[PDB]
Amino acid sequence: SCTCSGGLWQCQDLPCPGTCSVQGGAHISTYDEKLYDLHGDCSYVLSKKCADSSFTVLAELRKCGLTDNENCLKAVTLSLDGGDTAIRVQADGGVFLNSIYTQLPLSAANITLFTPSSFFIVVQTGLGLQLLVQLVPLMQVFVRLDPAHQGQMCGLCGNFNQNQADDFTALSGVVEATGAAFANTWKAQAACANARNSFEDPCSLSVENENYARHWCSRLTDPNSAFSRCHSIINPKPFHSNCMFDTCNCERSEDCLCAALSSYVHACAAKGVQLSDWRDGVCTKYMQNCPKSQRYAYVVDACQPTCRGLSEADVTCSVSFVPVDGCTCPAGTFLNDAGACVPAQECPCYAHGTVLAPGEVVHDEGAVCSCTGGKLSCLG
Amino acid sequence: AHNGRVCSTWGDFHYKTFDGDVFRFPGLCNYVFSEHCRAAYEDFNVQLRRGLVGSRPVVTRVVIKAQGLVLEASNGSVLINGQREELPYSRTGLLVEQSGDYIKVSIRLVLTFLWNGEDSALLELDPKYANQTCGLCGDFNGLPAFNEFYAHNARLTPLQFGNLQKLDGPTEQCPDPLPLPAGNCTDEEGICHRTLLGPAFAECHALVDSTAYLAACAQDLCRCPTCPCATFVEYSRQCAHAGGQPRNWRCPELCPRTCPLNMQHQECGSPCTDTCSNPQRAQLCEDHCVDGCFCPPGTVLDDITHSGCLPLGQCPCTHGGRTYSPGTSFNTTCS
Amino acid sequence: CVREVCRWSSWYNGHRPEPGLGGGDFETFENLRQRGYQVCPVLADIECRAAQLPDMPLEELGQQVDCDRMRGLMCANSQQSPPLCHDYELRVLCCEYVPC
Ligand SMILES: *[C@@H]1O[C@H](CO)[C@@H](O)[C@H](O)[C@H]1NC(C)=O
Ligand SMILES: *[C@@H]1O[C@H](CO)[C@@H](O)[C@H](O)[C@H]1NC(C)=O
Ligand SMILES: *[C@@H]1O[C@H](CO)[C@@H](O)[C@H](O)[C@H]1NC(C)=O
Ligand SMILES: *[C@@H]1O[C@H](CO)[C@@H](O)[C@H](O)[C@H]1NC(C)=O
Ligand SMILES: [Ca+2]
Ligand SMILES: [Ca+2]
Ligand SMILES: [Ca+2]
Repeated sequence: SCTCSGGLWQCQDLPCPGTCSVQGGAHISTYDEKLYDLHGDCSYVLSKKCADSSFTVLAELRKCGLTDNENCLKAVTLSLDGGDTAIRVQADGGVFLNSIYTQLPLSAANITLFTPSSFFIVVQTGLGLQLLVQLVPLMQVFVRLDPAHQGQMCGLCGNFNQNQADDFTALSGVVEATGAAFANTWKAQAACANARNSFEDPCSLSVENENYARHWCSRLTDPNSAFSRCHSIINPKPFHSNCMFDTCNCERSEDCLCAALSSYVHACAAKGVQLSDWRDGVCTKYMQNCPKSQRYAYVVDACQPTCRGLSEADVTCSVSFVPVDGCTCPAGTFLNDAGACVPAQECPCYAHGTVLAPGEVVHDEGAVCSCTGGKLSCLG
Repeated sequence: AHNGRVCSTWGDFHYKTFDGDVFRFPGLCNYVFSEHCRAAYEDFNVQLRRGLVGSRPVVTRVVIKAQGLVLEASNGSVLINGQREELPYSRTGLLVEQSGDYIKVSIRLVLTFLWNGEDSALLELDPKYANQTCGLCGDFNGLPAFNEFYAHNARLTPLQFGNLQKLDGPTEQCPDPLPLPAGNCTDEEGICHRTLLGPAFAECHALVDSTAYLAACAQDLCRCPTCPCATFVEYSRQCAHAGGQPRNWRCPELCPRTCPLNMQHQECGSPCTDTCSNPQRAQLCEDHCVDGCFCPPGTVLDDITHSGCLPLGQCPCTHGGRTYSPGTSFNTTCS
Repeated sequence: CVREVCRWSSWYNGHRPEPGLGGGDFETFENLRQRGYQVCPVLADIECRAAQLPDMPLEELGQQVDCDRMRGLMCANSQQSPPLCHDYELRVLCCEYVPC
């Protein structure tokens, strides 16, 4: 916050949770905002409070094509309590709690897992870090840190100390030179192959890939585009480079293209701008592919409205996360335990875990109760 | 001559690499036919898309990218940097023509691309791109049998090799063609053995081995019996390119050719047709045999008014956009 | 009168995916026609699955397979890690119109 005084701007800082991210399966934006490319095939320690083993976010990046520089993120393995717990979010959406399938939501040991929409999974922990993982159109990861851990972390996302020249500090006490040379010090398994520096732009290969990627990714830097509202805040040049590189290199050009556009939108919305309606004539197959009875939404900024939640509250909705977009039930509707989207009148109040049907007067413990609009009331 | 700097695509998905390997890969989409891919900066990127005319395997589009110039040949038309052009189109270093029976794109010090427009397509590359290329045309290192089909130390097969060098469109997911079942037919009447081993290619046996060509001839014989001569023509091209002098194997039945009235179809005629615009062009030429239409020796071609081949003494002259018949004179104020 | 009569087909496993980078399974309607498998010109919906794992669905696999009613099924080795595919197959739905 900056006040206009003394002929200048008097600027103080509100505390800011740091934000790491891995987008396109290759690009990494650290806590110091040192964007760098990583074409590797191993499990890399994405972030770790390298004083202790309190938490350890791991990311498994896997080569996805003929070219050595064709990568996709494939998993996010939050190790915890020194490896005692491991929450592994795969790329299909499957969530493994201690290598066991666990549907969503789940709330235990202060850890809360839930899907704000069909595109994202939120792994909120009390240790300080929050993971927000994207599955649609492909796999991307975002990490938020309570600024208390400033200047303490290690790993790929850098030590979070407001210095871009120290981000490549390795465990040997020197700043590494380039991205891949730095990453190959943080591999999980000694048997992995070292990442290699990539100069050859895949954009130069196919002229049709060229024109496609150009004509679409140029929507970023267009001053009349929906994205212009964030131009005066976030410089879109790295995002445009990401979109170019992805779409040219991606076998599913639309998937990586829309992943890049979603990444730009989500970063800007993290900075506090609500970019909306940017999918004009583009990425609409992600409008349509929604699960039945759900619908798209551009500003999903809370939990998912559920019949159980409106009946008996929910731990889920007590987590603050950047407003992501995706598929959710529309307002005025709720999804029952069956998952289908019905209005409040069609979903039941739940007492002691008992399905108590809507608009139904019942007797319990010398009391008379009613289930009006999914809301439970008791008298006497 | 053009010993090992040639590759070609002919007939039923037959690919001949730089170092002499022949195989069959029945793809049906775009593939990186050749590309400068072992250098700091690419020089050429030639790709083909192979499709069907009813049943005949054909090339439906070629895209040659080179040094900032994009050339897309398809639908009997040529696109230069996105604009249609009328053949021939010539610029510093590049010249594209409807020469002979084909469309030829020559980029000086880079490449020579012949494309009959239906099936065949042949690349000549400079020697300087040795070992720095990769594609269906091979590695251009000179060793045929050891380095093409060994990816990550694993020896692989024509289907695998032709599928590795794949490239989809921006919004296209082309499948991979499945292996074709066993063969039949073979060379029963011996036509492939009668012709290929015949006198026409005697010294060609000393240069280019016909075993793969024999097999391809038999395989085409399994295909339509109006399309067996592609392998023969390709063998003639290869024999010419290695340096040898092929002989006229054609007969009024063996895929006969037709040429204009004064003009004859020859195998291995001089590529530089003497034309009384430059009636002694063929004097100190350096270019191997070329198949096509020609003129009988002694009478040069007439390119001034396109009257066929005329004797050296009866063909017109030209002055300032004016064409002068023989016997005509024009007097300037000084001469 | 005329009423639509429709039914599923059987399972079609016309290929065994090949190890390597270019390998995989390419089960296409054109290949089905060429190999002699009956291909209905018109259809409503089709179902793909892994032939060797007949229980766990496609999305539980997590591998990159594209399987559509207009084309068929395709799994490419290079797109997965490890760079391999499973042995898939698929079935189609054929509907005709029979007089009542
Ligand atoms: C949260 O963490 C503390 C410390 O590990 C633990 O004792 C507690 O059981 C966890 N859950 C809750 C609901 O506090
Ligand atoms: C080629 O272009 C012409 C028009 O220039 C068009 O009529 C024709 O259908 C195209 N295709 C073929 C195979 O000739
Ligand atoms: C050709 O390329 C191979 C591939 O690495 C290399 O080992 C060899 O030294 C090269 N030789 C020549 C003559 O270019
Ligand atoms: C110049 O040429 C014309 C055309 O043949 C001719 O008629 C004329 O007589 C010539 N002039 C002379 C011969 O001085
Ligand atoms: Ca730092
Ligand atoms: Ca070789
Ligand atoms: Ca199969």
